[PDB]
Amino acid sequence: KVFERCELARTLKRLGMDGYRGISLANWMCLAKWESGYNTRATNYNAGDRSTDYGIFQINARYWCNDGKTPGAVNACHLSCSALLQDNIADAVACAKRVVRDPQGIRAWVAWRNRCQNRDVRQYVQGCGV
Repeated sequence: KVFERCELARTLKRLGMDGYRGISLANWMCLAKWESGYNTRATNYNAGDRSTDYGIFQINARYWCNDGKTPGAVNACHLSCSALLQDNIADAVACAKRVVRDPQGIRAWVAWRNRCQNRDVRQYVQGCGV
């Protein structure tokens, strides 16, 4: 499922993402935008280390979910990576919350640093009623 911007903004707010571990809703929106373009079925194989990124937040199978094929991987979110490809983003969100509970926080995703950090990210939530 490819979410429309404001539809996603409202969904994330309802799932309690706004301000989670100090991360504003607009940062989560900027992250989803650059990681997958708000697409829940997006998957990306990283040939260099044999890991795959899954879903809307492109969560890495090496640490967060289990797909069985990633070498020396853990499943910190205790989910099958398949769960991160559903239209219903409840599991992807619960797992993203787990990722930011780590010391790096939102910085865990390099795309956030490159395209969201220290930028005016208001645009992602403007007009969405959140």
